[PDB]
Amino acid sequence: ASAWPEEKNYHQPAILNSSALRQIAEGTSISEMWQNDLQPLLIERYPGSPGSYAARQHIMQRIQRLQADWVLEIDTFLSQTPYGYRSFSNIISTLNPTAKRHLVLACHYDSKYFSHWNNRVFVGATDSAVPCAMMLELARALDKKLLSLKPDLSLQLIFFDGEEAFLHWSPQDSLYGSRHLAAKMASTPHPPGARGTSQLHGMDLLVLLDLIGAPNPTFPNFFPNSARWFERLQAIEHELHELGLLKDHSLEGRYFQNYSYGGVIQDDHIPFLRRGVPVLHLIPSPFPEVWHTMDDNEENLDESTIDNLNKILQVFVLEYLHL
Amino acid sequence: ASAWPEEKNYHQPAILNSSALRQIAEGTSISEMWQNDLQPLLIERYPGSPGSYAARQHIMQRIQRLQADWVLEIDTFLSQTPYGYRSFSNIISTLNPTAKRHLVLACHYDSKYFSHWNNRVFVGATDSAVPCAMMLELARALDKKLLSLKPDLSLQLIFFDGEEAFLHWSPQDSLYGSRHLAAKMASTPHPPGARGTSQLHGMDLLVLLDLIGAPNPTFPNFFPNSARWFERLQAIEHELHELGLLKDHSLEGRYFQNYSYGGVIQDDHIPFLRRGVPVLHLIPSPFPEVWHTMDDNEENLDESTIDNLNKILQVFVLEYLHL
Amino acid sequence: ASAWPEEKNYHQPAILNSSALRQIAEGTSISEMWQNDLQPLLIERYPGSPGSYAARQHIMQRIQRLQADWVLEIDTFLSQTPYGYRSFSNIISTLNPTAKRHLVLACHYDSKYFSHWNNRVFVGATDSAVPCAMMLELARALDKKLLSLKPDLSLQLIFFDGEEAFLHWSPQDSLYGSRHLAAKMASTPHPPGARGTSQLHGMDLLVLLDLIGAPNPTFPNFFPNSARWFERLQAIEHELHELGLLKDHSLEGRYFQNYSYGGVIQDDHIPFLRRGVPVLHLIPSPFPEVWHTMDDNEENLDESTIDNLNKILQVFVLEYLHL
Amino acid sequence: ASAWPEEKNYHQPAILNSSALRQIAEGTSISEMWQNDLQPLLIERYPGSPGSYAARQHIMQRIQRLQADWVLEIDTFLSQTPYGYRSFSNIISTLNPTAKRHLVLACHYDSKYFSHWNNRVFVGATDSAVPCAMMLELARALDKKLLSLKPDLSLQLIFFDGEEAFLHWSPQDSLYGSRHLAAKMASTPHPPGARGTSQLHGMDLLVLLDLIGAPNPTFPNFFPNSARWFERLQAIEHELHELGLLKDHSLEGRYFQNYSYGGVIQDDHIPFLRRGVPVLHLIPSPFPEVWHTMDDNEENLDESTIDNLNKILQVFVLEYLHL
Amino acid sequence: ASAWPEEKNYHQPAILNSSALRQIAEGTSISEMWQNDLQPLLIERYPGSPGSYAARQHIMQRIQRLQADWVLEIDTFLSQTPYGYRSFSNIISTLNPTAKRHLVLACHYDSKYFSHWNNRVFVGATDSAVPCAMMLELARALDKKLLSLKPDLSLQLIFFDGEEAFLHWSPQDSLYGSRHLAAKMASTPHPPGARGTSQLHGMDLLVLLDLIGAPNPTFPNFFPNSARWFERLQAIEHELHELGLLKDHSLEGRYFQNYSYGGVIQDDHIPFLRRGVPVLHLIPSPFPEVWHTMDDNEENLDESTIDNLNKILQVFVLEYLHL
Ligand SMILES: CC(=O)N1CC[C@@H](Oc2cccc3c2/C(=C/c2ccc4[nH]cnc4c2)C(=O)N3)C1
Ligand SMILES: CC(=O)N1CC[C@@H](Oc2cccc3c2/C(=C/c2ccc4[nH]cnc4c2)C(=O)N3)C1
Ligand SMILES: CC(=O)N1CC[C@@H](Oc2cccc3c2/C(=C/c2ccc4[nH]cnc4c2)C(=O)N3)C1
Ligand SMILES: CC(=O)N1CC[C@@H](Oc2cccc3c2/C(=C/c2ccc4[nH]cnc4c2)C(=O)N3)C1
Ligand SMILES: CC(=O)N1CC[C@@H](Oc2cccc3c2/C(=C/c2ccc4[nH]cnc4c2)C(=O)N3)C1
Ligand SMILES: CC(=O)N1CC[C@@H](Oc2cccc3c2/C(=C/c2ccc4[nH]cnc4c2)C(=O)N3)C1
Repeated sequence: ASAWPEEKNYHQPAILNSSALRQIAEGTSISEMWQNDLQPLLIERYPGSPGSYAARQHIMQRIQRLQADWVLEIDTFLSQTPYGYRSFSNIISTLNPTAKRHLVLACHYDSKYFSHWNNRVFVGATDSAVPCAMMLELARALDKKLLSLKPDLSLQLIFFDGEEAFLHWSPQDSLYGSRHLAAKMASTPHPPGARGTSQLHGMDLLVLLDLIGAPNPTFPNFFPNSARWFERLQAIEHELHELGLLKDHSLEGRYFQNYSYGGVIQDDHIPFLRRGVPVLHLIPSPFPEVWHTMDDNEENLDESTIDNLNKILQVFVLEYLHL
Repeated sequence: ASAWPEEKNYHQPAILNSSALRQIAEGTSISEMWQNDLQPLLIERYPGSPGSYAARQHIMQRIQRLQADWVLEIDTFLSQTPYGYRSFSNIISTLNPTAKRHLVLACHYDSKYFSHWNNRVFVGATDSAVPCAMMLELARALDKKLLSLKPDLSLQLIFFDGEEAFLHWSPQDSLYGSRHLAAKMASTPHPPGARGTSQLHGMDLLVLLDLIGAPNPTFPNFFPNSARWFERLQAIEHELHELGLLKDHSLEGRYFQNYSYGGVIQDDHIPFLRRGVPVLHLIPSPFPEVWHTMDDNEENLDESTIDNLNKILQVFVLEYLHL
Repeated sequence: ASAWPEEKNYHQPAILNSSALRQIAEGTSISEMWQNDLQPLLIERYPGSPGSYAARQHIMQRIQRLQADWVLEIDTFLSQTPYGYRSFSNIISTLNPTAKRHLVLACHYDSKYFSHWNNRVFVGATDSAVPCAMMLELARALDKKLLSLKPDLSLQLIFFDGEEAFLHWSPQDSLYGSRHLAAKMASTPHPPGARGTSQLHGMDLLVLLDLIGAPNPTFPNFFPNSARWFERLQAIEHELHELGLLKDHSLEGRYFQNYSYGGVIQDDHIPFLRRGVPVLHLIPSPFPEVWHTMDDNEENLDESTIDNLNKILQVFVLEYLHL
Repeated sequence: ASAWPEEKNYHQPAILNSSALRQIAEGTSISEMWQNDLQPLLIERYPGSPGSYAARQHIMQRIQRLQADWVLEIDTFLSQTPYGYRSFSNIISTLNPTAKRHLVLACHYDSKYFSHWNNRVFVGATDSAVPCAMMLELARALDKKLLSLKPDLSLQLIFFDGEEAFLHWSPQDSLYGSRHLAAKMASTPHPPGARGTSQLHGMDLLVLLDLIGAPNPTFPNFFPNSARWFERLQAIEHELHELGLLKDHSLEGRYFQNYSYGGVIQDDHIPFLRRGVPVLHLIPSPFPEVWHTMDDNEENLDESTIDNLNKILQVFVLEYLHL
Repeated sequence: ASAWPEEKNYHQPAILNSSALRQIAEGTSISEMWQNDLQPLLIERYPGSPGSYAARQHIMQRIQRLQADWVLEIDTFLSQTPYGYRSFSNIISTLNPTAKRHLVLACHYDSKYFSHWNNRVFVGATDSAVPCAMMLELARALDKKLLSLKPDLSLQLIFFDGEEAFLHWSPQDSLYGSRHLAAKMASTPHPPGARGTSQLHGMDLLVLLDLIGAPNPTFPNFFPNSARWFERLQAIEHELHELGLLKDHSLEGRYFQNYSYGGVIQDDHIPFLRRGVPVLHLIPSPFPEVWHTMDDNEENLDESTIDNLNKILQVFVLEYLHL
């Protein structure tokens, strides 16, 4: 158990400049996101459905066609549920799997099982297709900058499956994808041949996106081992603003407002947190008004707020990686 | 059973008049403390390190040298960890071991474990060297009125070991010391020969200090079985200020604000709280900015604040103990 | 990682010579042990009642009066049961506490509780009065041979409390005493100051006696890590017979029969097995006839078999201890 | 607490003389059982199937036509399974339910789910349709005597649903009906209005029949708390053969041989045994050659064996109840 | 669900003729085993020792040079131990991975970690160096016959790691390598693409070889869904004797004898058994004399007992696989 797993604790960012930041804002397109990356996912897609495979497919296509060398794996597994053994599949996409340290972005790509009602279907526009698209669009924008990876640090995306409960929310029935992936990663030497260090050691920070796409989001600072990273998002939000690069956005309505949170949301991060992974949980409090209703559709998304979180996060992420 | 162990539920304090308030203030020296109590604790001191031992025996010499008849104990023990079985030594110092009831104050004397970075070392000034000292200095400062214990009630201190995770925070890898001492008290009869009542029945209240020493702390009222004692820590801070006995202090920066908390903090009280001991958790929210970084050093400690908290705590203990 | 613990897997007895075997046979007096070692125990002695103390006392009075330097310990403690919390008191007797390693002979000194039926009172002469006696006597016998101890190893007795169950044999309501103590020793550095060796690594072997004193008994060989000590006991029952020291004893009616068993029996050894100590369980299969019936008394004990084990024992010991 | 829950270990059988033993043998018809109680049960009857329903009703019509005052009780419940929730229905037949104590005879009436193989259906003839019919036959053979039940003791028959696994014998896929009903009685005050005693304290003994029907069975002795009672079946087996009342039976090929066993057999007793119930577990070791094969049909039964066991059992039972 | 998971209750062997039974017995070489399959492996090889790697290296090399199209999987995982986190590596040799069902043979290729005592090093000869060799020979003896495999069924060999506890046998310390793969398998759908079936379904029977090399072993029949398959061992044994193709072989001391065991030995099957797999636990009972003692070496092995089992075994496998 060397010392590299503690570098995370001293990692510091490579702050960008007004000129770079300008380049970053102009290099992301919320409309190409909307059509190419997000509209394909707005379909029923609970675990094991045909939706799950169409969306699982859409995702890999969008990643497969970019220049950076993304090592997609599919992590199909079996688990009991209240309706019996079902088959889930997580999507992991790694740059430099051999890099010892990674920064991770993660969301969930299942949609909650619901029966149809008045012939509408639940599709989870904010829970969590926008997150999925955000991530996909971030690899698409930052592609040329992400070739530069050929500090030992790289980037992983993760699209978890079975996040949502099948029937009735509880530890036995939720977060099926993650730990799984947690427990699996916890028990896989890293780097290879390592002897005491798991892939979780190498997880520098896990940025979980969830419930994004409604208007007027407020993200809290949930955890102390990541507060400094949360503060970098505050600073980025503020700068992109002062340079004029955010859209319909005022500071009296920031997204990253410093406000500690009492309790804990259960979400895919809990399997990695209770293994001492640092988590930046970008889930808003309060949830959207359209949470878990058939109105979590596209009509009710805010394109401005997503373009904005996209700029911020893209920036966050290149400064993390010293790119 | 008996009726003695509900007495905690009715205990009123013996409130001090202005004139004693001024003596108590006069009577604690933050400069003494800093030099004689705290500075020696500012070393790398994790469980089973030499620092640990250094730190451990020092505590005891500061209690040994006082005139009150404190009864040290080293409850040394062994426990499994992510790096093997290791050894841990609590420290307990009681007045009147047979006194049925006891006001207990506690903190933690270990330091998290960190590799050395840029030749820098983690010493944990807030976490929890200062609270260790504050407790020493309380007993120095109060020695003479404590001697008055030759309501069957006396005073206990506890310096827990192993609070901190070795690798990654988790109910398996944390709170070693208290989880041990909690079970061991749940399992010890008291007073000797009683047949249905344990030491934990005679913890009237557990006052736990943690992460104290930084500028501008704010302490929530975490529990309701202990709220009314928080209200007393509030009426004490008030009156000591309204009398010009606090330094660099304004009421628009109170330490104890009547804000309740949502979630919960894992700390060395958990094992006593889910066993029905009342807790006054004096941990601030938010945490110090320097928490679990190398900057948690002496340079970054607010001496004015600590001195102010020394006075509040010393008053509290006396009005509880009817001294 | 020193290696003191593995010595127990290399330890070979100082097999005795027939001459010696005679003496030992002549040294134990089934009518003294009946006289005083045991008839005091034949009382109603469930944990907590008057009987329990008396018996506790009796046990001590009798070890105290032997010239070997026996260190006694009461380990009183509290635990939850189906009638509430109640108080229990183990009994540990050691020579050379420091004697890093140890051979341990355990039995249980309580009596199951029962109401008074017909006007009869349970007493558990086989469960486990006799095993107690048999250990006392073993002391009173080999006394002079023990004194030798001022490879380093010595002999500890143990007389667990509340093995029996207050209501329903259920893991929650049984073995109060061993369950406790195995946790306790499983967390106690041994020797003083060790950093990774608990008092259980110091148990070379545990010999537990239970349900002894009824006629024609058989003792299976349940545990591989301890056969070889079983074997030693076949031989020590063999030789001693073929030399006529054994009264009323035929080799078709052996005690230590070739006869592996399959399942486990739940007894005070479970706490110490789980954690990986070696055990020689001398409980018979099947149980005595009078089992948990008011007929478990003296009436029904066969003076001859007892003495005839009481002897195979006192040997086996001495052969363990190279004495 | 009260004293009556302890009656079960002092309770003695009223032995039957040579003439009463005839009157029991002469009192059951293996052919009336075969045709009227057992052939109706030789259908596919996994839980929820149409056979489960047909069986339930047969068992209740057979018991309804008897003169004695049976109380039937369909305790229908829901429980997770490897295919989702499925309903199960246990059948409980009870004499004098106020009666505080009860000897309890039980089997299972489901069949294991299989998929047709060779155009063959599993009907489980030993597993356990024959035990079911044994209990209806006794109910009949012994009616007039049971009708005497207008010590405080009576009898109950219990037919479990879903004993067997749906997919893989595993703690969570098995014993659906007895894990349930155990748990239920464990928490039903009995007698009514009581305050510390559960229906399970009323279980004097649980005689569980299972896997009966093949030829040449050997039943081992499983539980020291019931060996006295397994001895009483050995005796009955002996006497009935001494008197000529058993057919095709050699004291060589006895059924109740006193060869104790080692490990446990998972079956509808586990739920009741681990909650401290005394159990007589009539299940052969080894298991019929035809076990969980399609060949476990009526062709490979043995009429003489069942009739011989029918006569033992009825006798034991009657002796238990003093009739 | 499908039907093939059931195909295992219905499988029967392709029994061999006396003429064929002769070829096999000649087709094995007990010597070109010893010098080329077994000697390489008698080395300190506790998990992670440079022996482990050699062993793992050796095994692979040997299977690799065979004609059959075996697919080796090294499944290196990480797990917690009483010395911290160590890196295990299971060996998984398979024919026709797709082969939905598989008959599996398995042993454990680790050696228990012992210090060095009087300069002697524990190589475990019967535990389980020999087993692996048996398995390796077996695939060198039948290689030609296995090629036949390009009813849907083939062969898999599993050499576990980490069977042996590191300190003191216990749930948490033991079977590192099979606990882990059992679960890895219970959650991998099989065959690819499946929706509700786990690679453990595809496990027809697990034959576990453990503790094989002493003279005069007595293998009991532990489990009944395998008993039928145990009886195929008796009949092969018997038969190969009636033509004395064996050696030093009696019938007064055959290996597989009609003597059920009581309970269970903990070994690498538990993890599979408790998910309802079928096990042929070819572990003798009682264990060898040289068990967990430094004399489990090449000098207390019985060349002849092994060449025989090697023949019994090898046959059985052809009869299972209709070759
Ligand atoms: C304030 C808040 O929002 N939360 C939720 C997370 C939890 O704290 C942690 C989160 C991540 C890593 C952590 C800890 C944590 C908690 C903690 C609590 C008390 C402490 N006293 C001294 N160091 C101490 C450390 C620790 O040791 N490592 C409290
Ligand atoms: C507004 C707020 O602050 N909170 C705390 C957690 C959450 O808890 C719930 C409470 C009751 C029923 C629930 C859930 C809940 C939580 C949840 C958390 C994260 C999610 N991401 C996508 N769907 C997700 C669902 C869920 O699915 N069903 C609400
Ligand atoms: C509001 C809040 O912030 N919290 C956190 C602590 C928790 O409550 C307790 C803390 C300490 C001792 C306690 C209880 C507590 C809680 C409780 C909750 C609901 C109740 N309804 C009626 N009595 C009731 C009692 C209780 O009974 N004993 C509620
Ligand atoms: C399958 C098997 O081998 N066993 C052991 C006996 C039986 O255990 C019981 C079952 C039901 C009620 C029981 C007990 C039981 C066992 C027991 C074990 C050790 C004892 N030492 C002294 N009395 C003692 C009593 C007891 O006290 N009450 C299961
Ligand atoms: C050590 C020993 O004697 N054992 C091991 C467990 C036990 O039985 C099994 C072993 C492996 C798989 C099994 C079952 C098993 C047992 C069982 C017991 C009672 C039954 N009554 C009807 N079908 C019934 C099925 C079952 O369904 N699947 C025998
Ligand atoms: C089945 C049973 O009743 N028992 C009682 C003792 C226990 O065996 C042990 C006791 C102490 C330390 C031990 C082991 C033990 C047992 C065991 C079982 C299978 C084995 N195969 C190879 N070594 C193997 C070792 C082991 O590996 N380390 C087995």
